[PDB]
Amino acid sequence: GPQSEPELKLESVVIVSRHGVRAPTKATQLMQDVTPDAWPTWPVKLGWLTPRGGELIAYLGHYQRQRLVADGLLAKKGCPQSGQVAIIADVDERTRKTGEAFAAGLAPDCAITVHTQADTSSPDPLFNPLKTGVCQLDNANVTDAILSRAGGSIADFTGHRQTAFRELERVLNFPQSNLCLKREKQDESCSLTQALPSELKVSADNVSLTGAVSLASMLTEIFLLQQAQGMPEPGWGRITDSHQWNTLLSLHNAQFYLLQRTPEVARSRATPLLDLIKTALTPHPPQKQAYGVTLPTSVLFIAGHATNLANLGGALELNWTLPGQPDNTPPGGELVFERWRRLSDNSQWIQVSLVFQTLQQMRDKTPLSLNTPPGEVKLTLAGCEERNAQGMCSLAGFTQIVNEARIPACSL
Ligand code: NI
Repeated sequence: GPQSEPELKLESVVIVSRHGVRAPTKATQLMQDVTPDAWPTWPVKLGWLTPRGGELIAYLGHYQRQRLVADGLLAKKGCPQSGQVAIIADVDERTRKTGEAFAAGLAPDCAITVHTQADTSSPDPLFNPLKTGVCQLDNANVTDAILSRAGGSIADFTGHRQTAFRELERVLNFPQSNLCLKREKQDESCSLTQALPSELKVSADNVSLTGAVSLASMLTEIFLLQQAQGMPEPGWGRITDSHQWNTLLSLHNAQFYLLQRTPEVARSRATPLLDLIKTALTPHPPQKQAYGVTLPTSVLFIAGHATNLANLGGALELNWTLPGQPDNTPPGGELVFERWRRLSDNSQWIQVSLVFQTLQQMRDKTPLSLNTPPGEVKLTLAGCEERNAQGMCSLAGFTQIVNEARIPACSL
């Protein structure tokens, strides 16, 4: 029967995805000391992707295949022709296995290659050029920029978020913790922000926060991973409604806003990824390039980290909050770049979106499909001056934004 008159044709898609659910990367004395309760153990070694984690990623891959078939970019049956789908992953187990899980869902039994750099025992500069010393952060500028975004000091920052820290204290049963019961001394109410003062540390290669701010960001992420993993009682059963989830994860999102979205950090850290993305999106005779991948092509899946998603958002002025997903940068969350050809005049356009499983979709292990899709937020490029009716940025305008956002000294 007669369907919607096609207005745009999908021509290429680049998905920058966070790795899936992975077991907490560290078990520290400080984590022991801020709660009287025992942290539940995990079925895999520290930092590794869990089997359920891979299954959640494979659901997104399945969904992406269905919708890309609907958009006419992939064939309904069969394996994608050689090179039509490419997968690049960071060197970590959790990212390589994420790449494999997405391929297993997108194109089961097609043995699509998950490419990495040659040495998997060393950091890949594409996913953070600061880490291998390709470039350095400007200490004065990063310090000023982050402190300003914090409200002027980290003390201002925590002071505005007392509600969330006390919610974290409740979930930990902090008052009955060793940090609290051993304090000096007994007549002062115990406070997480005050027992662990937080400072901003800026070095050439890294920015971090100490004390309660970074501890809170880690611990609230752990609760969310317990939830997504199907653990019986995340937060020892003390997280019972969605207001509580949002409140807790606000501490995690707030640290990412400071450390990973601040452009003075994000532009540098995202520069190699920016170049790769623009390479994949630009019409051009196909050519073997980074990782031995031929670009451009139909679908490129990049398996990285929440920081990468946050850095790109910061560099490109893309803002988002995810309905039903308390974590702004959730396991498996995808920043989705698409090149669309407008049929009326054959012009080229770039759309950006953020695709993600809701927390309940992870909790219930909900298989995804066209009738049960993941969540999805349409994004705008804040700096784009040439938009079409759908909010996309012209190819030329996207290229200028990337050329201004990137830092040449951080390129590969
Ligand atoms: Ni303030």
